[PDB]
Amino acid sequence: RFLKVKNWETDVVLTDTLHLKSTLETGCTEHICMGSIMLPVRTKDQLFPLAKEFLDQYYSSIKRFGSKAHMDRLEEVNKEIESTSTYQLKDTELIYGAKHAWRNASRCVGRIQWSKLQVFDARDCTTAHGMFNYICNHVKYATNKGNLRSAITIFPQRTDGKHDFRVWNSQLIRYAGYKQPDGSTLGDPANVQFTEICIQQGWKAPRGRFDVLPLLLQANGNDPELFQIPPELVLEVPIRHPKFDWFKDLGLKWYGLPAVSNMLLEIGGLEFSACPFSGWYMGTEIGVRDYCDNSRYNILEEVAKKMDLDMRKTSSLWKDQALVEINIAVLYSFQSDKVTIVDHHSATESFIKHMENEYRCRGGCPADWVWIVPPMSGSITPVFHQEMLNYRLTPSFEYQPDPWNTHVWKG
Amino acid sequence: RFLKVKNWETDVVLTDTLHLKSTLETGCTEHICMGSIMLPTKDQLFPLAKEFLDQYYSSIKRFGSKAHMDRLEEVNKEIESTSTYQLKDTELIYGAKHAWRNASRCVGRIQWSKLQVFDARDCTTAHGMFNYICNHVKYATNKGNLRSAITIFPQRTDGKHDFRVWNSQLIRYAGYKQPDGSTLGDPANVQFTEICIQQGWKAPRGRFDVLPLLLQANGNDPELFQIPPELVLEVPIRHPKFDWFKDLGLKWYGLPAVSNMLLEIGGLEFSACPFSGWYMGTEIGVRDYCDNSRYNILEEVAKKMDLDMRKTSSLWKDQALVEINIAVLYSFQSDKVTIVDHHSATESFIKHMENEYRCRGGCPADWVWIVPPMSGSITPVFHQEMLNYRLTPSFEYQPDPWNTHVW
Ligand code: HEM
Ligand code: HEM
Ligand SMILES: CN(C)Cc1cccc(NCc2ccc3ccc(N)nc3c2)c1
Ligand SMILES: CN(C)Cc1cccc(NCc2ccc3ccc(N)nc3c2)c1
Ligand SMILES: C[C@H](O)[C@H](O)[C@H]1CNc2nc(N)[nH]c(=O)c2N1
Ligand SMILES: C[C@H](O)[C@H](O)[C@H]1CNc2nc(N)[nH]c(=O)c2N1
Ligand SMILES: [Zn+2]
Repeated sequence: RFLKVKNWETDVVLTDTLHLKSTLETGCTEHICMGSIMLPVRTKDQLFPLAKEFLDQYYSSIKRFGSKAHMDRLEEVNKEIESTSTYQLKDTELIYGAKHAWRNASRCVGRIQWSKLQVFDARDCTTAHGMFNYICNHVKYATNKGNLRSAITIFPQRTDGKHDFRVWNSQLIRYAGYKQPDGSTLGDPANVQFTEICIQQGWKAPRGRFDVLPLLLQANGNDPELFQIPPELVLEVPIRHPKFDWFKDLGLKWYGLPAVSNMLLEIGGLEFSACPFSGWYMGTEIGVRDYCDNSRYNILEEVAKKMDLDMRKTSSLWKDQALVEINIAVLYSFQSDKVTIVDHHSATESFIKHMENEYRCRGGCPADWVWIVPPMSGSITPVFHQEMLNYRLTPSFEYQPDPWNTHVWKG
Repeated sequence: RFLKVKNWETDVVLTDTLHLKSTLETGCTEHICMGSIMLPTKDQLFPLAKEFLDQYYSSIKRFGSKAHMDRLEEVNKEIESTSTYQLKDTELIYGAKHAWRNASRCVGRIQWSKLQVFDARDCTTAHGMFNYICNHVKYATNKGNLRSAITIFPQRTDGKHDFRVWNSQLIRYAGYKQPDGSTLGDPANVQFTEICIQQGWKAPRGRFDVLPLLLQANGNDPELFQIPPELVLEVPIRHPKFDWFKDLGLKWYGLPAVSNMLLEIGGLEFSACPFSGWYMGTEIGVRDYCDNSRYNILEEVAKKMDLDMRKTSSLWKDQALVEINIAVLYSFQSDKVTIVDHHSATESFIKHMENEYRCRGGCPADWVWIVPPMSGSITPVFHQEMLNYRLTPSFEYQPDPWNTHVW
């Protein structure tokens, strides 16, 4: 079978055969589309076909499908599964798996870079302190004095589901949020629940607007432990605007390294519940979402005031106007400090090229339009006009519930 | 089977049961989502009629009534006999309003019940169609105080006697390909601006030439008619800050009047049912003015603002895009022509959603279309989960007549 996508701006038509390799479910049906829904202990039974599917893909990619090496590896895995109930990935397979999970992330606009991921194998790790050490090295390596490098650190896979490694932070580096008795919020409103947990766990909060949160690290199903990332490892950028001199006086800054740490990496049926990864920011992530979401720092107002815009009628588009200047400031500050960042025009343009390349070399590129289109200026980017097919391929990054909701406390 | 949708800005969760009524297909499957794809006999007829009359008679609290049963009987009789049937005026109006109510891509549906329905089912000729269309335009325009309306021409019979409005909208600007290589006027209508000429139109080969109407009655050859200029409300576009803005020479029409869709009620097909409401500002300023395959003036505007157009990261396109949209809204508001900004419309839509979930058990919605083409995430709809499904009565897309016309 074939499915075709059309770019309504260029009339370029592409043919998807890759979606046929998709097994997992979308959430949609013939009668309903769940395309804008944010989110729509495994037995030996269902594990070998998953391992086999993976090993087939792996051996095809290295042009050794049906080889004796391919076949021996299948046999090896089979025996280990029926003997030990799970199996270990070779280093090669781990690296391949991690890159492909990223290549397969249909909501990621940054995928042109997928083949350049530095994989850090942390499967020999056994304690939270050990986790802290690995994560520190990840941060130093990824940061690279502002010349950011994509990386992922992979902690031991799940076994019985009772010995999970988890990073409790949603991102390695994030600012604290504090609910005040008067109802207002100090710092990042997105991080209030997590900040509270940390504080309870014994964290001494400075209680400022930009306190970098401690790491809360869980090894082998044990109670999580608190660690402070050395501040010299946390690259930060003071936000200023190139024409507006008052902008620096808003007192804003942001961290340089986006490092998502709460996702689950699935490879050949194995589950890596702790797999923090990092790339670099698209400016809108900070400038639109982090600063201007009503449920975040929400500084549109104060910015708009200082711009002396007509804030009386929404049809003045003061909100839109302040949004742009804020995003200008984010990009300006980062470039000025030589910290890797990409604007949404550059990123989307790159993604279209990646996407076309993927259709040709791979037979498709799964892509989630709802997430791929930038949160501002949508139609003036080329992805807006691009039809996309969304489907699930493995290896993959999956959501998992927050650990504080599932964890059995030891004390 | 009972679905919930969460708003992530407010944590408001709504429960959808309305989707269980859904009858048509979405394009998606369990293995693939097609959410961003733009377009993915006697026997057939009676259940379709029945389903409609059921929901109609329920809507007036007369489900399970003599009238209901009798109407069902009567329609059933008429089908067995005539191989089709005719809607009562009441059912026609209800059907039209509900097609709009069910338009999952329409952000403006809070106004769905206030639609003025014009029954043009007695029409027999293009001249007649022209008359009905002029009346629609004048009524809807209302000297700038726009009123929503739909005009419904005779239903399909056997696909041979089709009533069609060949324009995509009643009022659109011409587009001609130059030898220069570029395009004068509107690039989207170049093919149509051609067909008008090819069927006899005299283009003023200007830029903002209001296109003539191309009207097709009873399956016959389509005819050209010029809408009286005094019926075409236009708005000159100026900026409330940049006085150089006027010299760009931009204007736009006040009346968005979509004329190429198919209206389906109770199994019956209305191939000609032009309808109109009023613009959201971004339709003109973001899409019409700044789309690359359209008027594409971003560059020119940025120049006049002397923005650093050297690197993308200066966000010059973004800055210009805003100013343009500020001007659009400004011009329309100044000239007292109805228009809505994307903030007001999306906020209205969230409230309409809440109303629909309350009084109806849900509201089919296409996030890809509902989220405005600029400043998406600072509008409430961006953070709103939506469920997309097809309900009937509905507006459907249909093939362009020229690819089909048995001349
Ligand atoms: C290197 C530069 C990168 C850029 C510019 C980038 C950009 C983005 C953006 C803007 C999003 C949307 C998230 C949001 O707006 O909330 C996203 C999602 C995502 N990215 Fe990338 N990314 C990069 C690297 C990576 C890497 C290295 C990985 C993994 C190894 C990755 C995996 C993912 C995944 C799994 C999602 C989906 C997350 C979700 O479903 O919530 N990305 N990316
Ligand atoms: C009264 C004020 C109205 C507003 C502000 C409004 C707004 C919109 C917008 C912005 C779109 C997206 C289209 C695009 O971006 O190109 C849309 C789609 C749509 N609207 Fe509304 N609209 C209004 C009235 C109406 C009326 C009166 C009808 C029918 C009686 C209608 C039926 C539809 C349909 C069927 C679509 C989807 C068409 C498609 O799938 O391409 N709208 N509307
Ligand atoms: C919710 N968790 C998946 C963690 C989390 C917290 C806050 C924001 C996001 N965004 C998803 C996401 C995932 C990977 C990314 C990689 C690079 C980048 N610049 N942004 C990225 C964004 C993700
Ligand atoms: C090509 N067909 C889908 C019809 C067509 C032609 C031109 C534009 C559009 N946009 C869809 C559409 C439909 C109804 C609308 C009603 C009011 C409004 N402001 N925009 C509206 C926009 C639709
Ligand atoms: C490819 C994509 O489906 C296409 O550009 C859609 C996206 N969203 C849209 N949204 C609206 N309101 N109008 C449109 O024409 C489109 N076009
Ligand atoms: C309801 C909706 O699915 C939700 O707000 C999504 C929309 N698209 C998004 N797109 C990106 N890149 N990031 C997001 O957080 C979201 N949120
Ligand atoms: Zn879908």
